[PDB]
Amino acid sequence: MLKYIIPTIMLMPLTWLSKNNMIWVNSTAHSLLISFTSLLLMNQFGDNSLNFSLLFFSDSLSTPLLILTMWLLPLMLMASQHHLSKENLTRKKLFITMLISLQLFLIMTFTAMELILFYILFEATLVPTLIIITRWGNQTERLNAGLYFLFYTLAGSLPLLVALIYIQNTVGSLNFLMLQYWVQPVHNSWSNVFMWLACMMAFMVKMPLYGLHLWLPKAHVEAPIAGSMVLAAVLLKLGGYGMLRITLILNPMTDFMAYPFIMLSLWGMIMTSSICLRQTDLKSLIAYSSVSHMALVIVAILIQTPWSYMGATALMIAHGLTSSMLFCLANSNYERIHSRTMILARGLQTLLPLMATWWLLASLTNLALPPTINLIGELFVVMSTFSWSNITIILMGVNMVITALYSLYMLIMTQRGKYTYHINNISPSFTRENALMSLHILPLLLLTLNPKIILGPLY
Amino acid sequence: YRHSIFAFTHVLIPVWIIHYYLKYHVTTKPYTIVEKKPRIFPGDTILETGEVIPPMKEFPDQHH
Amino acid sequence: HITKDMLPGPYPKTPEERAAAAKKYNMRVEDYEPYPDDGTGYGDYPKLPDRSQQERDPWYDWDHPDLRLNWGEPMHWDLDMYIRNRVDTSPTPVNWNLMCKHLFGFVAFMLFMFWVGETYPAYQPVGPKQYPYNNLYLERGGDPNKEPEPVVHYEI
Amino acid sequence: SGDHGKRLFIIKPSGFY
Amino acid sequence: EDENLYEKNPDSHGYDKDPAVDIWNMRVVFFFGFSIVLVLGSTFVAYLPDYRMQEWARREAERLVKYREAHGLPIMESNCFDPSKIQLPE
Amino acid sequence: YLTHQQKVLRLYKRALRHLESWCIHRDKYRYFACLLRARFDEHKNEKDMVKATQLLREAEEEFWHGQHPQPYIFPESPGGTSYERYECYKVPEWCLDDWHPSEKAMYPDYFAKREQWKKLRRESWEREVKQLQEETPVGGPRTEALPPARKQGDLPPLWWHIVTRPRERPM
Amino acid sequence: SDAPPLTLEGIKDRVLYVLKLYDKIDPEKLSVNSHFMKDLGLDSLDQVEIIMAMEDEFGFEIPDIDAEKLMCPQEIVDYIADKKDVYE
Amino acid sequence: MNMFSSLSLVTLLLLTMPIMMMSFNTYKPSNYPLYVKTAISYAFITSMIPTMMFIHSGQELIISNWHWLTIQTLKLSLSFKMDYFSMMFIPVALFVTWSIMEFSMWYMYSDPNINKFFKYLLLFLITMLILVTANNLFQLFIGWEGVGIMSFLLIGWWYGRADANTAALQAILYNRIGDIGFILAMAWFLTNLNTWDLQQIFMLNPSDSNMPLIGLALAATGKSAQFGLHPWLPSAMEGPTPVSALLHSSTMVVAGIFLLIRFYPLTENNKYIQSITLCLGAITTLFTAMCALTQNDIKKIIAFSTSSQLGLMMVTIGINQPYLAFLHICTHAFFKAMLFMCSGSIIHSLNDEQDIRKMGGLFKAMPFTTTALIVGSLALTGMPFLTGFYSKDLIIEAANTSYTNAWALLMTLIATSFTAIYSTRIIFFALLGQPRFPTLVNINENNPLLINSIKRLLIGSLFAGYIISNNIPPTTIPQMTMPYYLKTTALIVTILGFILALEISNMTKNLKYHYPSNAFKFSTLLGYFPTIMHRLAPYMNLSMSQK
Amino acid sequence: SFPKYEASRLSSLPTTLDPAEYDISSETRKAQAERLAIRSRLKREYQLQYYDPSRRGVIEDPALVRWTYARSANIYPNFRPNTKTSLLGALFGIGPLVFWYYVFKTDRDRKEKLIQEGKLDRTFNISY
Amino acid sequence: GGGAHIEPRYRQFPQLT
Amino acid sequence: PDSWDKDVYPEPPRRTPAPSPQTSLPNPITYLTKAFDLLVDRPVTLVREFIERQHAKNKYYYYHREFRRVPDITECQEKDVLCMFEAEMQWRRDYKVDQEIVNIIQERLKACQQREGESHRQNCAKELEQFTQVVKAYQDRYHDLGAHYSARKCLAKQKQRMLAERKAAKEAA
Ligand SMILES: C[C@H](CCC(=O)O)[C@H]1CC[C@H]2[C@@H]3[C@H](O)C[C@@H]4C[C@H](O)CC[C@]4(C)[C@H]3C[C@H](O)[C@]12C
Repeated sequence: MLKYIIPTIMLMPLTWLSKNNMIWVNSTAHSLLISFTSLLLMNQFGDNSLNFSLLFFSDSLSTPLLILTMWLLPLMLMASQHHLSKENLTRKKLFITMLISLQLFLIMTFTAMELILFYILFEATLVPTLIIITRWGNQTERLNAGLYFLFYTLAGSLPLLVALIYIQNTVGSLNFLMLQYWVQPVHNSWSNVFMWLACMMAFMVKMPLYGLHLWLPKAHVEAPIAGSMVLAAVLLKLGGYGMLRITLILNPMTDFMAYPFIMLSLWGMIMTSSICLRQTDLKSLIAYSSVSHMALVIVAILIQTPWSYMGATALMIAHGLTSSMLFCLANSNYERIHSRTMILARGLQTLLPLMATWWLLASLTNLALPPTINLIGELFVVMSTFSWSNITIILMGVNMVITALYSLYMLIMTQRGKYTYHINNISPSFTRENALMSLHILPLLLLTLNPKIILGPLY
Repeated sequence: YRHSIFAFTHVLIPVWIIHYYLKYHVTTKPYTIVEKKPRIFPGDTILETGEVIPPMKEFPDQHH
Repeated sequence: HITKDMLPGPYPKTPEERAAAAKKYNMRVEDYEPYPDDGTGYGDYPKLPDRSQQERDPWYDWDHPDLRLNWGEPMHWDLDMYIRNRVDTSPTPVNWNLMCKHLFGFVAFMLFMFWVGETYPAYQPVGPKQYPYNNLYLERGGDPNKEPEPVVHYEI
Repeated sequence: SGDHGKRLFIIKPSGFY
Repeated sequence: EDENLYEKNPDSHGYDKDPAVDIWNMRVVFFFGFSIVLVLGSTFVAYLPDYRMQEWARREAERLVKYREAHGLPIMESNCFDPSKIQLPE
Repeated sequence: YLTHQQKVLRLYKRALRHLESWCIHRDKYRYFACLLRARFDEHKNEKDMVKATQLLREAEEEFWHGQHPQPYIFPESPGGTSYERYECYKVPEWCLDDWHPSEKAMYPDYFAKREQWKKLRRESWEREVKQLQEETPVGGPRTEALPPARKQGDLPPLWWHIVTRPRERPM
Repeated sequence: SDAPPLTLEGIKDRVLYVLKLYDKIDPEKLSVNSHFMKDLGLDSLDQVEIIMAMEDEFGFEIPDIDAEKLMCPQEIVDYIADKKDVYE
Repeated sequence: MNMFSSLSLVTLLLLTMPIMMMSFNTYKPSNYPLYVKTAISYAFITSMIPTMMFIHSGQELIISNWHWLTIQTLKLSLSFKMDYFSMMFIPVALFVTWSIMEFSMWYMYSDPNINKFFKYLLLFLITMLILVTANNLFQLFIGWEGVGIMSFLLIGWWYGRADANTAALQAILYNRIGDIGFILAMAWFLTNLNTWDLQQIFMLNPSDSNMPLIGLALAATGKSAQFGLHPWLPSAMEGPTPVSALLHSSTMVVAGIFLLIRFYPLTENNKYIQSITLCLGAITTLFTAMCALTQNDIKKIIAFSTSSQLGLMMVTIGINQPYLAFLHICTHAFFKAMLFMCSGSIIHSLNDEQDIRKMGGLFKAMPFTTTALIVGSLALTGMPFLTGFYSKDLIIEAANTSYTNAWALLMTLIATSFTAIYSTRIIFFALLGQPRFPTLVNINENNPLLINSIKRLLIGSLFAGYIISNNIPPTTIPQMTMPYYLKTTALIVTILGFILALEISNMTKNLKYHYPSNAFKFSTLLGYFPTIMHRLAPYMNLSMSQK
Repeated sequence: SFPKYEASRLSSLPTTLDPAEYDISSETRKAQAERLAIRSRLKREYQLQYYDPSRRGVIEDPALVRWTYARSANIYPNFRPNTKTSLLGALFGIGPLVFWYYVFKTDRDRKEKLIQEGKLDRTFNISY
Repeated sequence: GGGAHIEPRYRQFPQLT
Repeated sequence: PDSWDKDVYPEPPRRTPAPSPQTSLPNPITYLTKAFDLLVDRPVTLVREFIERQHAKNKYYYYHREFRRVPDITECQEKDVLCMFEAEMQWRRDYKVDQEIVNIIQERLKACQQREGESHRQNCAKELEQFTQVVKAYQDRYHDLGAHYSARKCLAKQKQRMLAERKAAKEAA
């Protein structure tokens, strides 16, 4: 796994030693190049995962998230340069460096062979994000939302540290491969009930979970387009990774502890979908929309059915590709009207023909149009709930409906409408803007041709 | 002449492609194509075994 | 680059504070009044009519005839939901309760009448379409090992 | 079409890009 | 300030405000992204060598049934492990 | 506002249309139309403001249960068959600027005159500001009516878009 | 729908010919610019009927506010010519 | 065999070749509009070669031509089900599409995006054909959505018109709701059963299939616009007439019933589905006509006029008539779609006028239009030996001569006469009486292209429906024996509708003032189901969302 | 006869039946004129920017911002121990959740025993 | 459009063929 | 699909009737069928042979890997990665093979249903009944495990199932 870590590092001198005007190109050229080598990680095996050394390893589940992250760095740069053109030379190198490190932590995160090492990198991954969101934020309203991240450490990380340590002392090791064979039946006790909360509450907040989501709508409202993409495309997906792996040792306790979590989503999905119809912001509408899809994953992981895991893998993938594109698509308008309000500009299909083609294209797969992977996973999970419980179909049906209702509305409100008379800076779509969307939509469909690469490890 | 192009360009070629792919890349597989066994009628002979369909019984001879 | 004072704020509990809010959104002091002071916390925003956009005249040459909204006008707290696309509260053609109860009649009427017909359906006074071979027990795949009860529907 | 000429100019979005 | 890119360069791609530099940043995106990964990467994933031994299982499964069909053996044993080696307790 | 005197007309013309759709047939329409106008001429000579004020309540309370179940509406007017059906094709004029050079090369002549059209959109703008400051009451302008240009060569202020507003049929 | 062209000269009689069947007017006294109230000795209530005929004649509604002021045939032509953007 | 299967799959791929030419290349602009039509023309021929072989051999072929996916003990493929329905329903759809194909090449000459217009018309056709030929629920599901989405754009072609945006989402809202049962059905066949391939589903013959079928019942509730999820179907008439002609008259609306037919072996034994479906059509089949007796919109009336025909189709399935109901699908499509096109002729000469009360004097001023208007109506009303009568007389056989609910047969005939009632109210204003259109005359239909379009679609109803009956092989025991009045009750009540409406129509000539009536408005205002359920329900979901 | 329509949230009254507007006195004349002039001044104030060639951008509406600003109400209003809405409002958001707690749980508890006794059908069930 | 082969009338029977 | 054995894929013979035309009009299908041999089949076969011939000159093969049996989980020790790993992979691979046997058998049912058609019910007693046998064994071995299947769990379920029937069997006597 070193063959991808060092060249990722090597971008840092390239980001710095490079000439003045080739800073963007050089990283873009190689960053795209590295992802090509990333595809090599698809050498999975039917019975065994891929174990390089004691420090990194990637199974079938890990790789698809790895490809998305590496595939996503160049796309983040493309959108970035428009708003950074005015910034001075030194800072751009600073911002670009954080992404390179952000990718470095991520790629090492999902490939980590030892849980604590994963725990360490998990905490590290946040640090670049906070700078990016804060240092180059889009607002100055001082929301004072620190308590949420303080709450994260209090109810999340910090408890997780103790439980991880406790397991090692008791079981004798935290190497996931060892855990496969030394996993012990976790009987019922008040201590274990406390241990269980330590292994999961940390990942629930990041997904996020309904009720615990207050940071996400306000995190995107301020994070720049460069910061937003990784957050919803990668950072949200960290929790599922650990939750899928960590849940290896929480049985049978999870058989009843999941219900308060399951109910939060099952009902959480509808609540978020409805509010989006009321939202007054392109990004915020996507925010809760993000909570919607992530809610489905939580249910899949907890029930731990062979189909749940398969469907969960694509939902993170498709949503990551979906929302990431939506932010870029939404941020395309921001490049003209410099606003997040959804009603300030309307009828843009009258002036941005090819832009609307993406809008219609992206929205189609947002609501899980068949046979796209957006629906393969989402439709995979819906069936699994039926064996767990037949009643669940009511909420999934309602959620899909409303998710189909607001998804087309946002498209309807903006593109299908009458142009704003006073607006007078709707310039034609630039090559960069259209190119960025195209890189998103295209592979999203291609994977539909071959589903065997994001089916998860159960396949 | 404008109707001559469609005959070979858009029709004949695909059926060669489809049939060629059908002939070797489909038919060469099991149960990729399953066709209902042909119907059987009285007064019919089978090519394979020279089979015979016993003629039905004489009808009650209605007005016909 | 907008002043703090010209933004939604607390509930004004005295007319003197209410003077700004009405003025703030270009609503004369008479037309202005906010939600009751409670935990609802909707701020010093006004209480505009619960009406849709289609009700407003389109013949006027608005800045935004699409929305039938003029620049500088206030917006209903849920004016987004009252837009032409969304819920419309234009005058209705027929009486409200009767309109709702006009639906109630026909739909409620039919459901039960089916159950009335279910007890006494309609048919023809003829016997079964008789079949040979133990009532098609074997044609329906019936197990050959265990023969069915003999069936012979005699002539007549 | 129906009448010779009678051609009226079209205002369009700039399609080049 | 949101300055335009079609004034100084009437054909700016949308990568920068230098007409000379903009062209290259366009070419790199459209080569390594499309011409390489979305083309070759898309091609490469197509011919992956029996991913997760999916194809291998079918061939092995077919062979096993032949022996069981002809010899009359049960199509699939009803117990995963040999009952003999499940050394029972008590 | 608008006075009740004009409010009489707003039911005179509208009531006919629902009657018109009810009439359907041409001979019926004129005859029934004469019936309605005859009723109007029952009180058309009534000059009592109290009664004329009071001779409109019932009419509005009378028409409600006579209004058409499916009243007819003209095509191009709001709610009609061609209600903004072609707004999706109408294109703003101000977007002319972003036209690509090569694209503009097809119509060299038309764009040449526009520069003069915009020319008087710029030079005339300054005096257009003052042109309202003699017809500008204190306390905000009383109405939205506008004056013409009281000279030669200029144009009434606040005119650019309406004069340059697209045509009814883009195609 | 092929082409439904519109010409001001052709429209000229369409507005005026509507008046040519009125039973409250002498056709010859009527002029292109004649004011209805004074030159034609008519009334607003009478003027309402003329405005209505244009909607059956041409097929497009007329606002109440602007219908009244159209006391001159040229103005009525202007309303029809200007609303449909007919100039020749 | 090889020839039969090989030549069959060409149509689906052949139709898609023009689409592949829209995303690529710029070789020949200005000729695509004809390009697509000829492909259907060519496609029809390749859609008739299977017709000959199928009838002679009855070779129902299921072709699995790929191994797409595989889960534990599942397998998905891009397969097709070459069988009776595809071989017999495809030719009609192309025939209608072929007529509509050249119809749209003239009507939409006013659209610069005409080329875009065809970029989607050919798309929908592809999805619909894939749907019917689908051998599995998933692949079948794909078409269930393609028709849903392709309708969205085609419904809302003129995106400016608020009616399009509201109506388009109204249908999408309903269309999605129907899928809830669809996704439910897959789950049940995946939990209790283990696959989505019809081979295993039918052979296993489920013993308790109430739940899976209940989802199927819902599937047709909104997609086919049955009552309870009906209102959207008329709403489609806020957009292009040619768009309404194919999607919402002949091709998409048939989806709801089709699934029940495609699952005929399962639907037979469970009568719980039959009753509600039988009753569902019963409430709808009259509620459509009962509403339609006094509606006053040419395009919407046709929609309601189509609604009742669709509403009755459920009753036809509700009476357990698998292959007899199938005929009503093809038979209705021909003229009704032609009526849309005929309504196009009226709207053309009228220069964008649609009120039924603004039409008349068209018997000789519109000679060709008048020509085909009666045949569809007479065929629609059940004229003997015509396309619509065969189903109308045949379908009423079992329902009135087999075990059925008492109330089910009640609305069965009450609306049956109403079927002809609005037709007379239509042909009256449409053709009878002196002209009532605006002063200027824009009437002209000496357009050879449309005459070709009318020619092709005028013939089929007269003769094709007759021809279709002969070739199809036996699959049922026809109930040729029954009381003469029951066999002729349709032959008795049929003339009543014309006369009864004629009694209603002509008495309105007399110069007598009118009088309001509640029922005159309850049916006219659509029973208040849309006027109410499309205000509060949006308000409930949205006004309550913020809390 | 002609029973006057009952005014409802979803059905605004017809314009020519409200008794307020039939008589237009100073108590109405004064208000009507003030709004027009106030509306006119906004139009005049907006009319400059709309018809000024110099502008190249999107008008920063002050009405829109406040409307958007008021939507994002986070902590500024409302009091924690306000029994009128806190207890009942909190129910709309925590009430129905527990309802589902028993719904699915009861079936699974119900379902499990049947499997323990074979009272439920799974013979051809694999996907789980 | 062969040169207006149909000349529309005003308040008249159509100029058919 | 080079050469698939038919024993695994049963196929009752196809008996296509020899046509016995009695009408007084020519058969229409014949005109097209002959064109199929000359205008479709052979050109479909003529290019193929040109393609085939080179593959005869250039040759190369591939095998079908064979995994030797290894000690099962009952031969492994608690907390012993080496032995446990060798059994886990064996258990995984063998179980993964058992996954297909349901699909292969499912494929037989797809044959007895469509080729036979209207004789489905009486002509699939062997296939339909043999379908159940696969369901019984497969379902018992590797169902109710959960997502994290492992040889210890499946052995536990087999230990669960063997003990369950043990008491009942002795209960009879
Ligand atoms: C190979 C040929 C190019 C011929 C050329 O040099 O113009 C390609 C390019 C343009 C195509 C044609 C155009 O698309 C339209 C032609 C006329 C009719 O629409 C039928 C298809 C039609 C016959 C097409 C056949 C073929 O696909 C064509 C003819």
